[PDB]
Amino acid sequence: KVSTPKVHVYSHFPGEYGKPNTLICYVSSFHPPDISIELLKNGQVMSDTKQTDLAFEKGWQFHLTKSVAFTPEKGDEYTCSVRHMKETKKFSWEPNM
Repeated sequence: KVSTPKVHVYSHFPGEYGKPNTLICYVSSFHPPDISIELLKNGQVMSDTKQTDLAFEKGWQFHLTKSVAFTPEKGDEYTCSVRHMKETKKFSWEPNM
């Protein structure tokens, strides 16, 4: 009956400090299909994020993507927050710059 989300946080391009990029949180393979996602910078919810309409594939797979334009700088922390089944989990963007 229930499946926990598989979550990935990543940039579109290789991160380089001071360079404009896109931050992406991809969420997949969860049951039930009620979910919520936020992108966070330095612990505040980011504005101007974009979310895809929930996608359903092959009679079993749900997926959702949340994205935002960003520019990484030293000491900043970026996280994706995912709530499913009453639990919120946080996933950090961990590049090696």
